[PDB]
Amino acid sequence: SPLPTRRTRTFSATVRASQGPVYKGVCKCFCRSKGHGFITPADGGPDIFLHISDVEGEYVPVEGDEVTYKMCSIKNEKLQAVEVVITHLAPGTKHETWS
Amino acid sequence: LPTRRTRTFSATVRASQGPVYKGVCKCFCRSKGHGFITPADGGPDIFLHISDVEGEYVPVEGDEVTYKMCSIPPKNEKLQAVEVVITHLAPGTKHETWS
Amino acid sequence: LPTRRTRTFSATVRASQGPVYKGVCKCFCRSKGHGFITPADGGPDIFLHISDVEGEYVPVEGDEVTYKMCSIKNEKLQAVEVVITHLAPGTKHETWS
Amino acid sequence: LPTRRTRTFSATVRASQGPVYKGVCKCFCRSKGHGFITPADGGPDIFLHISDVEGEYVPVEGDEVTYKMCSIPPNEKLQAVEVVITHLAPGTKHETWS
Repeated sequence: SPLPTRRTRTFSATVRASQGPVYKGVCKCFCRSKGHGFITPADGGPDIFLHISDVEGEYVPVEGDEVTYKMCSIKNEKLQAVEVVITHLAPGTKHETWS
Repeated sequence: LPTRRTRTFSATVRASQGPVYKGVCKCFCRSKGHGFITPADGGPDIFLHISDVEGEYVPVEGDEVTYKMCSIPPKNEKLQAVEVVITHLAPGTKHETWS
Repeated sequence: LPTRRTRTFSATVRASQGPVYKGVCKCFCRSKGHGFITPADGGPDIFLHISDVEGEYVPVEGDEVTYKMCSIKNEKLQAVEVVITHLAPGTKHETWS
Repeated sequence: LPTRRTRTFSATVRASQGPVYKGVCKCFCRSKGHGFITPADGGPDIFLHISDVEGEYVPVEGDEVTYKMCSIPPNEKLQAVEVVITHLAPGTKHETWS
């Protein structure tokens, strides 16, 4: 897919997203050097695509990290997460900040 | 003075969990990377950093915005706008994109 | 000596709007109406005034706590919106009455 | 009836643990030590005891506020705790305790 960054979300796309509900989920995947990953919804579902630009906080996300996010459709059905916050850090792994 | 990938784990957390406010962009210099939002309901203006702004448009004086609030540790001496969305375009200035 | 009905408008908003820290009640003399909290994560102790304590229990050395912070007119730190999360095992705990 | 000194240990934790809401001071009578907050989302006015107010100002109708929520035990009825005046109501005069 043409990568839907946060500096790229259309005006309305962004406003609609921000007005939706807040979801809980877990970080399944994330490659810092690629700029993306996925998030396994809580309340079960297809994994939501995750772009590095939509991430919030000093920390780089890691598999098993708990997250809250809003959804934003991409121009088909695919789903993206926006306004993404790490709620719980996964114990055991090393957690790293950007920089 | 802090940015998105700089904002401590929990500041990010508690901000995201707070209420949403409406304001108006009062300042913003892209060269410099910050501006100010005067809250609707008047009062003190809130500091605003470019990395905390979502969507494709660059904020401009007069833009309506929803945002969340959050303070600047360890001392919480000043407030800051986070999760900041342009909701209504300042009707008279012509607008650009980060591109 | 800032207290809750004395904290200025901006300080209150600004504290209420910062992170939530964990710590431990280092001491508390009720008759004096204050004490200290020690930050979890190490750091300088935090002034703790009685008016900022929320709940039926008087605080005791060892009580686990959460709080918001607020620099005091340069800066000392005060703890605000202060919650006892676990009671101190050794000691006996009183109520405010 | 419950106050910030009367609030059970347990109640206090959950209250603080829960979400933060926005609202507006519906009323408040300092003489009586209580008023109401109209929730912004929408819904029933939240009871508000004086003890739970932080800051130097006595609350005024139209003051805009954040707060966490609490339930009054036998529950049902709700209450507001950790109550911050985020925005001063512009029209009237604003006072302070004392």
